[PDB]
Amino acid sequence: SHTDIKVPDFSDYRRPEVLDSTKSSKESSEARKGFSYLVTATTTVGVAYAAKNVVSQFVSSMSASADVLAMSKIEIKLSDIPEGKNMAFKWRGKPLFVRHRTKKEIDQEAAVEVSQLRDPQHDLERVKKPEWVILIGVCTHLGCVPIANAGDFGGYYCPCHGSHYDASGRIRKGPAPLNLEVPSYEFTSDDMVIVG
Amino acid sequence: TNIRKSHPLMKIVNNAFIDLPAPSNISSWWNFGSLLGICLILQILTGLFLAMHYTSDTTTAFSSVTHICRDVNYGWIIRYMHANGASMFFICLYMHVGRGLYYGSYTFLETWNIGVILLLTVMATAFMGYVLPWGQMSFWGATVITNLLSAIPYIGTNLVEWIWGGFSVDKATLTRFFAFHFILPFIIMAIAMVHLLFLHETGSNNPTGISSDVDKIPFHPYYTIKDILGALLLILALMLLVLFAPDLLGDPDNYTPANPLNTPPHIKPEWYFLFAYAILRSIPNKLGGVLALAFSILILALIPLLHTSKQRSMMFRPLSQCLFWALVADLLTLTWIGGQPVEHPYITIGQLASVLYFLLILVLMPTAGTIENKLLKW
Amino acid sequence: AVPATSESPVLDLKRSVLCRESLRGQAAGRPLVASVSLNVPASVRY
Amino acid sequence: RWLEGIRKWYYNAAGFNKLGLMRDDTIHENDDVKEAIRRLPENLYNDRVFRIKRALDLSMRQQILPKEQWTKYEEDKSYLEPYLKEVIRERKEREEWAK
Amino acid sequence: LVDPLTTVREQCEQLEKCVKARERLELCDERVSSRSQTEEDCTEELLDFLHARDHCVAHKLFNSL
Amino acid sequence: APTLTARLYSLLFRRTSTFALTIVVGALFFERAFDQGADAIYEHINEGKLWKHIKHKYE
Amino acid sequence: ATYAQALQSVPETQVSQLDNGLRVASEQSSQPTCTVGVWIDAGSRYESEKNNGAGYFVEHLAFKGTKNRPGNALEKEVESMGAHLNAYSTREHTAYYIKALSKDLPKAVELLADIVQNCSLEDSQIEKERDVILQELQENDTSMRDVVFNYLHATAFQGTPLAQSVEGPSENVRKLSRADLTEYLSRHYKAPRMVLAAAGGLEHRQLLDLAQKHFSGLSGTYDEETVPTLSPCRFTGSQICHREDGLPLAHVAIAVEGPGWAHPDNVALQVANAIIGHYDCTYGGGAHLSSPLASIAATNKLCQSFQTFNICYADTGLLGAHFVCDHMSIDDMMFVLQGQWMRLCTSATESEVLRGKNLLRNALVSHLDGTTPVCEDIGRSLLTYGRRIPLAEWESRIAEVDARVVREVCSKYFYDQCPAVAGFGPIEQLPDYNRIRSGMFWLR
Amino acid sequence: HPQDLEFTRLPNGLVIASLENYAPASRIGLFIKAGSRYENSNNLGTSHLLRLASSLTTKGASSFKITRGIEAVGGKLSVTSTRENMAYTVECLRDDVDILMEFLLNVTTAPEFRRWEVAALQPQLRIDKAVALQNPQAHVIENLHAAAYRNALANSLYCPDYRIGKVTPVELHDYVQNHFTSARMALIGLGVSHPVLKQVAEQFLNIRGGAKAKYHGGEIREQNGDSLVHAALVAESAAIGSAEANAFSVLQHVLGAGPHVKRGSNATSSLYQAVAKGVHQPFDVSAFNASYSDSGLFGFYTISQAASAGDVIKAAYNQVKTIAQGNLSNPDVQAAKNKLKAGYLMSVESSEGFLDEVGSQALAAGSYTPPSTVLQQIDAVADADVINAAKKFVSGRKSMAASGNLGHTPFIDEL
Amino acid sequence: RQFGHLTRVRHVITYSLSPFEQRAFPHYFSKGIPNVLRRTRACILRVAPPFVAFYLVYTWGTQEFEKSKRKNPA
Amino acid sequence: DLELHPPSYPWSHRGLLSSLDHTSIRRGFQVYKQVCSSCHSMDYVAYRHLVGVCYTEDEAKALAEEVEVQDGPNEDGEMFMRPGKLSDYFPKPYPNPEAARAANNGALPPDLSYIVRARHGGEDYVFSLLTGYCEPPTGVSLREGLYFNPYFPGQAIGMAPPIYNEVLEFDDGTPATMSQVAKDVCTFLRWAAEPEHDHRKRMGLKMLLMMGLLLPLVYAMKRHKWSVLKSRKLAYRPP
Ligand SMILES: Cc1c(-c2ccc(Cc3ccc(OC(F)(F)F)cc3)cc2)n(O)c2ccccc2c1=O
Repeated sequence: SHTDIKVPDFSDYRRPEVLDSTKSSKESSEARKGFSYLVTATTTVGVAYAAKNVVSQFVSSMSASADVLAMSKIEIKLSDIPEGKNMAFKWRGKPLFVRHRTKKEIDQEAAVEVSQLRDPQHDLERVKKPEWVILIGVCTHLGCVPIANAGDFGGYYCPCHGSHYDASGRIRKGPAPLNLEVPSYEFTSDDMVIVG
Repeated sequence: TNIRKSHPLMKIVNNAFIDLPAPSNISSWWNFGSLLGICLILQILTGLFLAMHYTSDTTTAFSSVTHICRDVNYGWIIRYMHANGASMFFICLYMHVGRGLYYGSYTFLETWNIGVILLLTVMATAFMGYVLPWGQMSFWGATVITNLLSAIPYIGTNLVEWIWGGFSVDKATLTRFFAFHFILPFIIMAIAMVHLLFLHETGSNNPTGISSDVDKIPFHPYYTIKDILGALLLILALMLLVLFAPDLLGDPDNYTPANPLNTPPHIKPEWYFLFAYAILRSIPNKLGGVLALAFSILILALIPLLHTSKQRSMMFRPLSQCLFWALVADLLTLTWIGGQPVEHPYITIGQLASVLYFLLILVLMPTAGTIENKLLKW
Repeated sequence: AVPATSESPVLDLKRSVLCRESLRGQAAGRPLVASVSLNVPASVRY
Repeated sequence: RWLEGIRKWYYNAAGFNKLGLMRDDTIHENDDVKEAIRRLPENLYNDRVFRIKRALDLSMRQQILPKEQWTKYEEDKSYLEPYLKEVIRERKEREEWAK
Repeated sequence: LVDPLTTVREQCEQLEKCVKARERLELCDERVSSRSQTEEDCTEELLDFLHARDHCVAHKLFNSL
Repeated sequence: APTLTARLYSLLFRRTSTFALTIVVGALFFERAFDQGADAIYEHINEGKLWKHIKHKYE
Repeated sequence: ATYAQALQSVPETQVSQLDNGLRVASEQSSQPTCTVGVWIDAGSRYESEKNNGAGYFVEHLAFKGTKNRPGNALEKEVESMGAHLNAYSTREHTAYYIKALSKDLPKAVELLADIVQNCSLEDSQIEKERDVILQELQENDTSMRDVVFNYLHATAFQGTPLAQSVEGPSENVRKLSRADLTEYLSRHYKAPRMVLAAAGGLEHRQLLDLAQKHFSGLSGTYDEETVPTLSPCRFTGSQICHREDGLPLAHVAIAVEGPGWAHPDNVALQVANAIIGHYDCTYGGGAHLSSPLASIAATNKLCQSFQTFNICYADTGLLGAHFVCDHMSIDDMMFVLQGQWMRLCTSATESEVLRGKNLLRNALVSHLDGTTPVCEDIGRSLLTYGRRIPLAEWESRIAEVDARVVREVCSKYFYDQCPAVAGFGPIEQLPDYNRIRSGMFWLR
Repeated sequence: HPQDLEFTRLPNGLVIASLENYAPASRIGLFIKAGSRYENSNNLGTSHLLRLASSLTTKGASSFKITRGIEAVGGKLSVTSTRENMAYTVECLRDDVDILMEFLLNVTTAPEFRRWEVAALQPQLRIDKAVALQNPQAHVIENLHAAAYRNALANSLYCPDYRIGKVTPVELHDYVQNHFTSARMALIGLGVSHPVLKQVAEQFLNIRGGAKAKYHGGEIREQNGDSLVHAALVAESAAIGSAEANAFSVLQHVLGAGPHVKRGSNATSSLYQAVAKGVHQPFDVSAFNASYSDSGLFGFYTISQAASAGDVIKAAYNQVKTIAQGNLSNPDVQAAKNKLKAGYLMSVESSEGFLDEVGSQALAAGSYTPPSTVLQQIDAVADADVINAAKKFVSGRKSMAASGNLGHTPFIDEL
Repeated sequence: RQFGHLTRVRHVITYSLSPFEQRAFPHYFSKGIPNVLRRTRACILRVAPPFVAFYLVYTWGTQEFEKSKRKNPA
Repeated sequence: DLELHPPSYPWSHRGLLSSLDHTSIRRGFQVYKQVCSSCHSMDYVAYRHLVGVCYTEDEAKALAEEVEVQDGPNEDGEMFMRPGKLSDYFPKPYPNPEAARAANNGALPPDLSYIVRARHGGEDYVFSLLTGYCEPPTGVSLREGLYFNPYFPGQAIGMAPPIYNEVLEFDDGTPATMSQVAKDVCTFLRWAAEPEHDHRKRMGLKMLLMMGLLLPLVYAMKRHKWSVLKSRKLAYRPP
């Protein structure tokens, strides 16, 4: 008969908790699952730690390399530029105009008409310190290098098409759409400035 | 009823990777297929990320690779993963092939032949990869190996200058080697899918060489969990090299830029070609040497035809077992000899090893099969 | 709502009889009845 | 006759007996063997099925049987010979007739 | 100023493996410099000596640094 | 009281939603613990050799 | 005249006890016919390995004569008064009962008493009934249903008395002497282990007095060593796979550990099992069936038949399902069945639980129809619960079950728990245990 | 409030009977003279399809609603066929009777039998027949009738193979419209008030109205190679409702009509002992008694070993001959009466079987005969009546049917 | 080819336990160590001899290359 | 053409998880600066590379400012010379290789950026070369200017011994012996060829620990799932 089949002894293989044939396995069920799922959960935390680092590195690869960060910023010495004169610099393959402004140039660009401008910006929001104006020396229309201390509005003038910038770098009379660009910067020691 | 068996895309994945009936008894030597796939993906990713920073112009090439290692964020760990990943690839390949030989998996003819194609494509990829850094061994390795094709009569000399795109390995050669090197892994991926497509016509062989239809288990969870463990161990081997000895399996001469005047002392390809490089140098005649180097790989295509034994696996076959392990030890000797200068006693050892390689495959292991048969009254 | 005396399959190999003790009760004594249902398995009676 | 010493050695060296297999279980399945298997009677087929199942399960564990249970060289009946011999003999007839 | 290197090179020079190799060096010194017109030199014997010497030097030079 | 593993199962591992939130939380706590703990092991092994240890001499 | 009301005026069950400890229980109504019998806490669970199948062997000998009525005299007397004599043995309960005319109840009770106490157990009759059992054991091998259930127990409660079949192994059948049978009887057939149950036209007072007259001699003490006390039984998450391709349909039986007789949860589990329900190929419903398992099974011809079960033993049980299907359908059957268990655990609805309630209400109200099932309900309820539970109380337990209960109760027993699997026949497809065990939880 | 049965026959022919017993459950049965006998040779197996066809779409309720709606309230719908009647039955808790009643009326008074639904149902004829014919008793009894009759009662309950896939919607409509009529219907109930049943029957079961069974005597022989041979041999008995019928029922229990004890040796069964005297290998024998409006069949059914079929059948037939010659004492006829008396009361013990007897009587006779009157009619059978029944069988024209390896099974004219 | 259409098998019973009922490493050292040694002994003199030979042909050839590069006393 | 390969010196960074001695790098840089940088280029190391390794940001700015470098063009279209910054690389001695050959009698001094990686033996090799200059053995002499070194291939090199006792004073006041000067410059050249060294090894430790955790866990998960099959018993029970 099929009644002759009796299941082999599995005692060699069993967990200690389920060895006792006279006791209910239900006591140990909460526990036995706990142990095995802990192993699984711990594993997943370890794999997460790894994959986070692997992915994160690969992502980092695509961000700016050490040599591109090296040309990100440029230091400029403020005692090396006299009051009134412009000084050009080489920044991210562009000219960069820093200008020491006189108490005349400050007051004269302070009380200018706000509305009349093609790109309306007041002077106290174009600069961080009133006596220093920092600008990119690329003409905004079709890309030239504006010449300092010239033009109608006495600031920057371009011999390409016919643009006239004031002492604050704002377009007054010409074909340029948006003023000369104000970069990101901060003064560190009152003698030095970092642009970038 | 489920959307694993119903959905046109999930159906393919459910049948190849989950409900696939696999033999209960397959050993660790069956992990290498899984691992070769991982190697391939690994190379593609690391490779693609390197290609974002590399340039194939002869002047800037060496510099770009170093720029990766020194300035690109974690560019070093990417670069050395890719170079040691190529070693891990070839380790995985030869283990994978050895399994096939020992257990007679090559009786799956289509699977086997596509294998040979895959092998040859991975070789072509890795040959052209090693050129890209444009160091000494890169340049001089490429020069000697390419120039072997000039030994073909009538056309050989044209053929060499056509690959080169000029009169030596220079500007046009490096740029095209970058192009071919990029595209080939993708071609491999496709051929690898055809490889499996034929494998799943028959299902897997096992260590006994006896049909396993009476004892198949589903691939998931049994072999999905094994493959995870295998992948884990593969990452250990790779990262052990990358983080503790990244220069171990390479050559120093590839850290000085390529010089068309200054020849390196003992020019040689990377370790995984050395066995076949030794076979080339055994034969004194150059065209003979090329035909031997060619036949040292293509002989893989011949193996199925050479099978004599009435049993499939070498499991139950002592004579074959010994001759197999002799063939392995011989290949290890050819790799050693391939790395050496052309002198005594490395010439004679190399000749003797090369004779033994072809002798084992073409004569001794076939005879051994037939001896074994007649010992079993077969 | 109650499942029947015997769950019915088609093409399922028939159950053997080996003795008097299992074979008595089988001999038909009254004419056939047939039920079909919504809930209960279909039966055929003596 | 005299090589029976070596045949007995080789048998044990080969070692399929350690999995409780007979020689004809280890035969590589070509088209003839498939047909020969297909012609086996219920008893011989199911025995084959089990012996292999047992061997595969042992192979899976990387273990062998107890030495008492190993297939004895002398008790290895050649169960597949009569069927396979005829399958081959038949095919050779069709191949002849095809010329 | 005394170099720790030249101290240790002396210390190692008076070992059995060194002194045996140093005598091999001195043999061919006054064999080739005594004989006339033979193109043989003594590079080999020097390198035998240095191999044994500088192996020992390595094992304890770095202590003084 | 039932065993430790049992408390872990009923509170964290039974619902797959709690099991996953457990992993995400634990991975954060593990990451900072492992990183800080392993770095300590490294920097002790290389005491005084790193820029981090000799920084103070030039500041 | 409402349903709630109807339950209040169902005839109550009378309950009295004898000196020796025999319980007498009775349900009365003016009926021309009756059913009366003896239910005993005795079966395969109380048997050891050496005497397994003794209670079954006895069952064969019970109606073969007594000391007072030798040979076929017992048989003749039952037949000539139009009475119908019957017996059954489960793993925990042996039972002998008689269906008779109401006026013949005194003689009916007398005959039952004569069968239990004064059973001949003749030498020649033993050797004759020996071969009979061996042939029944052979018939049983041909019933795939019987085989798969015997297997379920054998693997589920492996290495305990609950693994044992009622009929016993053929080895025991061939060897069990008359010494073994008489020892088995005097140990297990005792007044406090026994209940005399009766239903039909019967004054309870009369039955109790008839019990005195004939069942007074029943032994109700046990000696210094030993008193039958069942140990609990260890459930094991396990599989038994009898692969036999020669048979044309596959039988699969799968279950988790159930709570056993005592537990109130049994009511909510009945409601859940009613939701999933049962099916076969002759059912009128088809696609439009209420049970999603049944409608899916019908429309895709997955199985030929299935039922949910919930089998109760003392401190344990088997809660699950059995199905019979084509050799290519086993995987899909398992998938949908386990899918149903998961849906009830996690997301059972009010309206479907209400359906389950309504099925169960109907189930046990119409099952207790006629004197025989009511007599049996009395007999066994007294052994299992210690009392007859009125229909009004069952109804109170049923009304208490809502969607929240069905979820919480099912989750306790089914969700993330190891089942016992038994398969028989062309079971090549029958899912791997790991795939089955992984199918006992959802990732959400 | 102690209750006994109420009864009504409406002027349109329809019978209503109902015992309000205040149980929690309520069974309601609509009994119709629409059994297999009312098929002709052109629409054979129509009643079989009709039996499978409740829960197809009706006018007032969809196919979906019949199934879901009944299951919603835990209920059951059954359809039961004899040769002479069809019986549509509904059960539920008493609060849902008017829901189930609505469904019952829809099924029986207004089925649509849609072409696509009826066509879809055709394979179910094969499944249902296949299952049923796994019982070898079904082979033999269906053949026995086919052998014994020329037309009406000869019809099988199950659709002949050739007609499966071919029972048309028109035929189903025709069958219902011609046979499900007030003049042919009896509406029975437990646990429901008689007044509300009456009013349902007047308002929803008032619809307008719409050959004798010739005994033949033949034999049908299924050769199939089983090691056991099922066989039945009958002669024409009497019609249900005649007093002679009661004599046959008593003769049945004198001879032996199935087992009384589990695993028992049947010491009072005259046939079983007669056969067991000569041949000891595995067997079963019982008296067979069918009884209909036109006719009846009485005889015996053997199950015997293939080689022993000759011996067993002749042994059984000889036992009837000694009863017909006059060998029959009061103690035997008293025992037989006690069996039949007890058997009848036991068959109406459950409220399922009670409903079947109330409805059964309501069709074949005018009204309800109580249990006490039936037992008195059993006692009215004299020893003389039993001997006449036996005598009738012995000299009556015979019908036979067999299935098995029939190599040693005799023919009628070999007996 | 799907499970259910692989092959024909008759009268073979398979008993097995749930992975939660059993231990992951039963007798891991107790039975593991001897089975390793059995497996190592079984293949050693098939596997090893060629690699001994490699070691010898290698160490011979290496120091033969060294000797050959030295001057000969003549 | 016999060959003497270098011995294995016990470096401060020899071990698996041992970092570079960064103070030793700081000294070693000065040995490149004072001694090598007039002969050897080191094109891949810039003044910014020194920051957070051997020098501060401010110290490295000072080192950069000290050196000449060409820049341009200005608006006039001319190439001027300016003081260096962090973004400038270490400047080459000569304008080209052909110029370098002329200054060293034909021999070209190799770039030192990768010298440790580009020569077998690495820092063991270079240290042996720098300290191994000695008097030639009898029977031997090369062309006037090719010196004798036993570690150089072919036994003769065209580099004058470049280091000796007190060839420079170190910033931190370490006694500048020939041995000490070689040890330091090698440690710098190790870092020059492999800046990743210290990070690489940090990663190694964290990988070894993670693998120590994950491998036996994944192995346990494997045995768990497989335990269904490892336990199983088969029985053949024909009719
Ligand atoms: C398909 C199969 C895999 C298998 C191989 C790889 C992967 C993962 C993977 C890795 C890379 C990958 O890339 C690409 F390009 F698509 F190929 C694709 C998949 C999973 C399973 N293993 O392991 C097996 C092991 C034993 C026997 C049969 C198989 C067997 O039949």
